[PDB]
Formats: sequence, C-alpha cells, structure tokens
Amino acid sequence: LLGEANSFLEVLEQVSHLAPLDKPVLIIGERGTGKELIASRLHYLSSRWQGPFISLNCAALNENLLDSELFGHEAKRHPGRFERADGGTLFLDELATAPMMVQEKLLRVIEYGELERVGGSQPLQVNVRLVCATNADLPAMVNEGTFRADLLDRLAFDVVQLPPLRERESDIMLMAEYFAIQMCREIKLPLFPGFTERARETLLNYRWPGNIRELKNVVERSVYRHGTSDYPLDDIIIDPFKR
Ligand SMILES: Nc1ncnc2c1ncn2[C@@H]1O[C@H](COP(=O)(O)OP(=O)(O)NP(=O)(O)O)[C@@H](O)[C@H]1O
Repeated sequence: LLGEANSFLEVLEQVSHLAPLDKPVLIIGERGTGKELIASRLHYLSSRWQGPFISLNCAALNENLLDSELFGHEAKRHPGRFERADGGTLFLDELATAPMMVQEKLLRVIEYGELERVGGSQPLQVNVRLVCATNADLPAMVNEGTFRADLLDRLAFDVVQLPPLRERESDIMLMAEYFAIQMCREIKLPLFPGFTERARETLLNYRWPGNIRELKNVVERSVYRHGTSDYPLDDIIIDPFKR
C-alpha cells in the first residue's frame, strides 16, 4: 500500500488494532480510496486469515437478487455470501444502497448468528466477521428513514474513515510517480523522465473524484501519450473525452 500522509498512516494503525476483533467494522470513503483493500487487510491481519474473504456490492443487484445472493435460496441449494464466508470475513460494499428489507435481515444475522431457511430445513448458524463500506452519511439517512437506526446502532462498532486523495495531497505525487514508472515498464521506456511543474500543478489542483483508481488511469494514459524518456511529462490528460 502506497502512502505516507499522516491521515493514511493513522488508518493503517487503526486497522492493525481492529483486525483481531470479531466485531463488525464500517469503512467510510469515496470511490477509489482503497476500501476493499482495507477490508482485505482486516481479514489478513485477523485470526480468520486462513478462512475465506468474500465480497459483494449491494448497489449492483436488484432487491430480490441481493436478498438471494446474501442470504441464499431454496427454490439444489444456492448458498448465499454469508454461508460462503463461514469462518471468514464478508465485505459488503455500497451498504447504503441495501433496501430496508435487506437491512432488517442483516441486523438479524448480526444479532442472532443465523440465517432463516424457510421450512423443512433448520436455520443455518453462521460465523462471519463483517466489514462494510459506503460514502453515504448513514446518520443522515437514518434521519431520512432510508437506513435503519437499529442496524447502524449495532453495525458501526467502529468506523474507519479513509481520506480522499485530495486530503492526502502529499501522496498524489508519490503515487503518480509510482504509477508512471510502472507504465514506463509496460511500454518499455528506459526511464520515467519526471513531471514538469505544469503537470504537477494539474495533478495537485484536480480534486480526484475517482481518487486512486482515477489517478492511476490518468497517469498511465498520460505517460503513454507522452511516449518518450527524452523530456519531462508536461501534459496530464485528465479527460480523455475532449481529446
Ligand atoms: N494505498 C494504496 N496504494 C496503492 N494502490 C491503492 C491504494 N489504495 C487503493 N489502491 C488502488 O486503487 C484501486 C481502487 O482501490 P479499491 O480497494 O477497489 O477502492 P474502493 O474504495 O473499494 N473503490 P470502489 O470499487 O468504487 O468501492 C485499486 O486498483 C487499488 O489496488
């Protein structure tokens, strides 16, 4: 993991303490800030490290498919993500998009340690360390009636706040350099020739709504379009759609 900003280093320290606990952890941060990477770090630093690490993007599925993907269904079986994570960790991304029906069912799994399994088959007991992520203001949603207060009262045992790249301004150039060098290797340039002051201004003044994912893409495209080691990279191509 790249980064020397104190805000980022404080996250890594927090994660090293939280990881060994079986308690649920909420990660708040923008897209591209490394939320999944942090969830993974929580699993690999925990006592569950040899168990499975399973992920699911709540925003990606309609209500009935999300219900079935998470909790499973009987119509043999399609095991849900809680079952597949048994003895391990389950990372639920974009939590704030989970419908209220899913949120209530999730609280039940957390409070009772089991999944309901219709009739015929006994309820399934599960043993899963939960990590969830979002960029929403969950307390505001609770006020608006779009997120369950009860779920949040129990789910947010602690909160990891990942800083956006624009608040780690020291790390922008560090990471840009790293990504430029890697792209130099990929296209066989002998040396990364540096960033001009204009390029640095462009990099540091942009707000990076896509954070680290967007930085890496921008920098790769920019090295490629530059295409030489003979002189420093001057043109940072933030928006490939205008040219
Ligand atoms: N500190 C870091 N150092 C190096 N690469 C990073 C760092 N944090 C994130 N990345 C990279 O940026 C990417 C996005 O990280 P990811 O963990 O998927 O972020 P995310 O916050 O979960 N984004 P999203 O899919 O929109 O929810 C991946 O290519 C990375 O490996």
